[PDB]
Amino acid sequence: HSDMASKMYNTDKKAFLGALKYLPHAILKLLENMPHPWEQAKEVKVLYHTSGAITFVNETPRVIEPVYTAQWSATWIAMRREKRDRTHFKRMRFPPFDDDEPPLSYEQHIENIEPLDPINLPLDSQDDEYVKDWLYDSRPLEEDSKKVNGTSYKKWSFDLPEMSNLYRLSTPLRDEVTDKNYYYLFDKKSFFN
Amino acid sequence: HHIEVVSKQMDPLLPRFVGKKARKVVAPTENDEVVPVLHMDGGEADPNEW
Amino acid sequence: KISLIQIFRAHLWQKIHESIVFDICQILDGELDVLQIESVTKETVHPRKSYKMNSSAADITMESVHEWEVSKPSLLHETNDSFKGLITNKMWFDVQLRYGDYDSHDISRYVRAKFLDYTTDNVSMYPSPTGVMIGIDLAYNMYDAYGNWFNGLKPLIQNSMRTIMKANPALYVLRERIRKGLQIYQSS
Amino acid sequence: SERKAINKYYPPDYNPLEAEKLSRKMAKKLKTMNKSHASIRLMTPFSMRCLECNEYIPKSRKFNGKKELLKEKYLDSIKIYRLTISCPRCANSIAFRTDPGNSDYVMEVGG
Amino acid sequence: LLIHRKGLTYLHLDYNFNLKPTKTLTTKERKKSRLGNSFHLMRELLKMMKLIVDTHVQFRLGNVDAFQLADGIHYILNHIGQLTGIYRYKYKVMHQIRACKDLKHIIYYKFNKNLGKGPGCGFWQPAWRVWLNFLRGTIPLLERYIGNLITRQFEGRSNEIVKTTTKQRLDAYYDLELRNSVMDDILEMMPES
Amino acid sequence: DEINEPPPNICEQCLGDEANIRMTKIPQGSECKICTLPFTLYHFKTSKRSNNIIKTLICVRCATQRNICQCCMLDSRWHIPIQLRDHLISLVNEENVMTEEAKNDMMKRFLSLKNVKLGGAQITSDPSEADNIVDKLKNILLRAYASVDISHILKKLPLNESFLKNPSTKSFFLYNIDASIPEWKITDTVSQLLGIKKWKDGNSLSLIVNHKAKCGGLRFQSSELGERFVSKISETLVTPKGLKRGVLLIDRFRIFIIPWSSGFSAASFGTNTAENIKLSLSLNKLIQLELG
Amino acid sequence: MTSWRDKSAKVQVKESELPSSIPAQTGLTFNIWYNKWSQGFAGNTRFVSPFALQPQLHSGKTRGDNDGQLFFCLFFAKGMCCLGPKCEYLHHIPDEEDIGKLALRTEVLDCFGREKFADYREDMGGIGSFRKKNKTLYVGGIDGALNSKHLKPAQIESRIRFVFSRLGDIDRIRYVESKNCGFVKFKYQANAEFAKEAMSNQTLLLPSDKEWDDRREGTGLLVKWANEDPDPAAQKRLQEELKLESLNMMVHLINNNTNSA
Amino acid sequence: VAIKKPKKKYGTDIDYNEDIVYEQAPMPGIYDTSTEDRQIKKKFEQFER
RNA sequence: GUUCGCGAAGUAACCCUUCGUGGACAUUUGGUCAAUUUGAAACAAUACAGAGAUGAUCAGCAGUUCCCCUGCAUAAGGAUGAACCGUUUUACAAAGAGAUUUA
Ligand SMILES: O=P(O)(O)O[C@H]1[C@H](OP(=O)(O)O)[C@@H](OP(=O)(O)O)[C@H](OP(=O)(O)O)[C@@H](OP(=O)(O)O)[C@H]1OP(=O)(O)O
Ligand SMILES: [Mg+2]
Ligand SMILES: [Mg+2]
Ligand SMILES: [Zn+2]
Ligand SMILES: [Zn+2]
Ligand SMILES: [Zn+2]
Ligand SMILES: [Zn+2]
Repeated sequence: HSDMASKMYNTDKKAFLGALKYLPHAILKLLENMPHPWEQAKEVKVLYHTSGAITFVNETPRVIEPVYTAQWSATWIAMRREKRDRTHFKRMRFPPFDDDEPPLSYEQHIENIEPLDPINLPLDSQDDEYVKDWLYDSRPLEEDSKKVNGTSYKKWSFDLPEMSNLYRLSTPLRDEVTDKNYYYLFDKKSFFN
Repeated sequence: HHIEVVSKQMDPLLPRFVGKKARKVVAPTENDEVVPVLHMDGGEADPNEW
Repeated sequence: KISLIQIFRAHLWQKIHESIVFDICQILDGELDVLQIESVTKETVHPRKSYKMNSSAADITMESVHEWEVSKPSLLHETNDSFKGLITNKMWFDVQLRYGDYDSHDISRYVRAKFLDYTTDNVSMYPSPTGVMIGIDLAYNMYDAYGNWFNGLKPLIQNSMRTIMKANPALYVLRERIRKGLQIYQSS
Repeated sequence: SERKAINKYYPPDYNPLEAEKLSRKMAKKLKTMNKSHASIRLMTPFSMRCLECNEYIPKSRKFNGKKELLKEKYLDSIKIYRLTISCPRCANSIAFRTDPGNSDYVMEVGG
Repeated sequence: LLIHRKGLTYLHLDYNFNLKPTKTLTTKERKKSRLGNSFHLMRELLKMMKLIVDTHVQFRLGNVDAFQLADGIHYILNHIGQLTGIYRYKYKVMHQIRACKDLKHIIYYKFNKNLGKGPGCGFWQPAWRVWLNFLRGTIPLLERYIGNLITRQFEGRSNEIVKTTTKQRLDAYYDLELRNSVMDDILEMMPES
Repeated sequence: DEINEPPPNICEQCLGDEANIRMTKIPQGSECKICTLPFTLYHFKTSKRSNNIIKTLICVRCATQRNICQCCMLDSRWHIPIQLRDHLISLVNEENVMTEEAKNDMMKRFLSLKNVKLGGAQITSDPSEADNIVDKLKNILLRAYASVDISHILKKLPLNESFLKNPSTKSFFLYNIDASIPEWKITDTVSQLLGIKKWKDGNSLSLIVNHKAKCGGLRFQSSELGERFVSKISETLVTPKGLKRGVLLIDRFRIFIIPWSSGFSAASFGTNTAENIKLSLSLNKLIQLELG
Repeated sequence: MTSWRDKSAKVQVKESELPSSIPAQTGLTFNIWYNKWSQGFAGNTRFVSPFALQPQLHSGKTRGDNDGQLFFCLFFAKGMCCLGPKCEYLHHIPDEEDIGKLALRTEVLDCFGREKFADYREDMGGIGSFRKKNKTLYVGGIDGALNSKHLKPAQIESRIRFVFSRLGDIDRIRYVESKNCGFVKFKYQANAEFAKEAMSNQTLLLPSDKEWDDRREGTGLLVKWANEDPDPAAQKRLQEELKLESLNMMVHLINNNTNSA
Repeated sequence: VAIKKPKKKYGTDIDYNEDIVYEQAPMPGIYDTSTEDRQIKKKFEQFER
């Protein structure tokens, strides 16, 4: 469906045009499933029209909230160590392509190359032995039958050493306040008043 | 002839109701019977006051 | 916008940029023997290059007989240079034109930022390393050069640019179309 | 699309200076270039009387009419124009002259 | 395909989703080619979507480090007010733009503790959530808007447009009802003929 | 009424021979061929393994006003086209019945929304009013250019030679061809006579007939077929000078033949329409001279 | 049989040899919805068909013969079918056996399967009307077909008699020199619909002529549907054959009432 | 050479010469206008001749 | 092809291989749609016309339409969006005079 000049494409042109109302839903499902900084690549499950009109990403990105806080906290640490020791950080140019050149195809250009290393904190082995095997997976502990229900990925359950280890990584992003008297005239009931 | 009537599974992207346009139609009047306009007869005297 | 279209009409931005590139070459061959060039060559310039702020290339390329010893890349009004760093045979120029604002109009910062970005970029094609980059702010008629010099050009190029910024016929068209848009005359 | 548009899309292979040559050569062959009588919307400042259908152009009535640069040149150098106007009842063109020394107009054929 | 079905072949839609005219337009063309909010607000969403997808393409092609990719996405989501122009066509997005600006002040002055002023902060997770919640609320909007646009293409506009009264036409509609009431009361006082 | 709509009017021969037919209803399918206004498209297939979808082309209102089916648009009784139906009733009532149709789009739509019957649709859809007219059809079955210089052309037409066995020619000259009697009917009569049927595959015979000049010629490939064409024709007419001519015998007509003994080609008959009429006028005397 | 059923149908044009789907450029920008050229004027837009049907050569068995297809291949008639023996539609000149299959179907749609219309197109071109069983073609545009050879007034008719005789049984062929146009009437409508698409945009040259290398440069001939024949020598033939058609139908129709009783 | 028709401004523009425009036929009457229809048709066909 | 049987041959000794033969497992896709001229996009351009109420120049709202266009729109634009600006004869009678009939 690059060059739709034939008469056979007359029905499929109507399919492209009548899919334009569903296109904001395809943008939300694509941007919510965007790969996080510790991921090289991300296989998503898609639903597509058979005329190639629309391609919805048919997944919802669900995470373990203590694991997800620990993953961003490790990249928060890894990016403050990065900006500390880089001699010069080259921010890229926007937009990354010229508007005359078409979006180059995935298979002739992207798929053949080794991706890169992502942002991963090194995870010292004696302090982080319970998480370092599985912390930076796409879906962490997805096929472990005792930590999660299964590959439908709901209702996790951890042990104490794994849970205190994620607690320890998460210290740049945790709450760090334990008494509720800190929120005295600063809770939402005082905000409503 | 006993004929089963079924519905076609529409494509959700193609416009359903392909024959539906915004067109304008004039309609004929179906006048089979005349309605008798049943007034009364005629207090009809009138000067030039009106 | 319409004042800027009337000021920069008839492709003046491109005609300004060819005028500095031509005026540098007329000063390079005037003192060509002390520099010991075999030839100074202005390159074939893409017409979109003069107003392409994304990337650039070299304009004027210097080929040398003996192998030049260049310094560390320093600013135009730098005092001293240590020429013991790199020993190259070929240098380049780039003439950059920008239009400043109230915020970002330090031409010394702009030329250093572009030189340290374009030489580290893989897409921006320079024929050799160890070149200089001349930047001119067309809004504030300021000039600055940032790059490594081999010898003698830093007093030569700063004496040349003081003549160029006053005597360039394309810059005179720029300064006159500003004064007609501004309706300012100079008494006495 | 918009009254004010910052960017007009050019073809990906284009340049301004090579076009100026090319465009100038095209500018000799068109029918719009060779005929230059300027078409201008105007009002007549000096009531008319038609000479064929004796219609009267009230006081100052709108016309889309035709301005022509006259071969004459008032004094050593002052421009002078000739304006033409069609009649509402009949097909007839009436002509002007703009005298710069005597500020009022003087007219000719048809009115 | 929507541009070209409307006969607007003198408008060029770039690959970075910039819409520019290819020639100096006549007035009947400028009236005809005046696209509405639902076209442009759909076009600016695709500009925002492509601009994020292109940075992952730049990362995968080898041109961009993983720290620059995380900084690149953090730059996009905080500067959509100057990289797209989405605010021109739905100015309620000013809330989402000043939310991502206010999140940037919180993130930077916790990221840049004991660091210098520089680019490489890539904690794009809070500003990512703002736009995903903006996309949550304009799915029902643009499905209604573009759905009316496409059915107006396939079917034409309705002929039964009945204009409501407004401040613009209140004095006009007052007289049409006042003249009918006077014409009624006199036509009933008349004896005949 | 969009929720109360009539069932579709389709023929029995459109539906075919099978008992149960799976038909697909689309509530606003195509627009009508006649009134250009939308309707419920029914479409179906005769058998399950068929390869032709039979669509309903017209709406039910246009099918009722004409009393025709929606698929093949023949009349529901008598299964004939509309143009032949309104011509058969015109032979009974001795006045022209005719359904007239709009060429304007606002009047194609207007003419459909009225509840009348059109043409012969009052006669048909009443079985009493249809059957007596069939009985009235049965009584009908109880009845059951003088200025032209043509002399250059008539030298080339044979007109003076005889239809014997002895000349062995490919071409022949057929004259006395009426303005009726199509070109296919003369090739079929010759090919029936020789048994060289499906002649257009092998190209055994090639025939040119003018229909203005009332004359023609037929050329054979393989001259041995020429003696088969001579010998399979029995009846001949001898002109009272001599010079016997064979008769081809199209039903009720008589077509005379003489061996050309060369290939006549096109344009032998005439090179202008005004010129060809005088050759038929030239011949009409020779036919009367041949017979009487 | 010997010409048609014996062999199988042959690929006329290779699929790489098929023409480009975009038309010849008559505008400034191509339009993607309507596959046409937009800006600029409209220039001309009729060209000589590069392809032509050799009826005794290209005919043969196809996939549609074994499947019981009723409809003829449209691009067989244009000389353009790339599928050959793998094509779902028929690749032969219509015969009495073929039109007998189409007898229930020809009333609403042509021999190629395309649906007919209420009234004719304005220039009498296109598919046809179901309201008139038209069997007569208007062969026009002969000057661009001949590439402006003078030939004559009889030769031109000889070309028309040679070409259209291969496309089916013919009722009559009339050529009018003053109007420079021909009228070909067929025995069946299905041949007339077949020969209309076969001879649209073609050329009546033959190779035996010098211009055969420049056959593509011309305009091409128009085969369109013919109007009624205005002379009363033919008008009386129309009501005579309409009379015989009515008597042949009344015999068929009283047997329906005989069975109904 | 025939007279050219006026060009259609819009899509459903009506050729009033082409057809009886919005044919509101008279209501069916009892008095049997059958000989009268023949005589007008003959008189109208006579007028066109 | 798989699986359960039954039979025959060979290796066997009841198992393996071969081919005969009953079962079971699995069961009717798609098309409203064919690939350039002849079944229907439009715009630009050339030429001509030239722009509501008035004396002249301007703001506009509506209305009736078997015109619509842009717009998401029941908001608003489209020249006050356009078209209007022409054509124009009988429910027809009473009274009171001079020529022409008539028979
Ligand atoms: O110039 P300032 O007013 O002091 O602020 C700047 C400015 O951000 P703000 O103006 O919103 O504060 C820079 O970004 P822009 O505003 O130009 O988009 C930002 O740099 P980045 O956006 O690239 O991160 C920089 O912060 P930093 O130097 O840490 O990058 C920050 O200065 P402060 O950090 O002092 O607020
Ligand atoms: Mg308005
Ligand atoms: Mg208005
Ligand atoms: Zn006048
Ligand atoms: Zn209908
Ligand atoms: Zn039927
Ligand atoms: Zn085929």
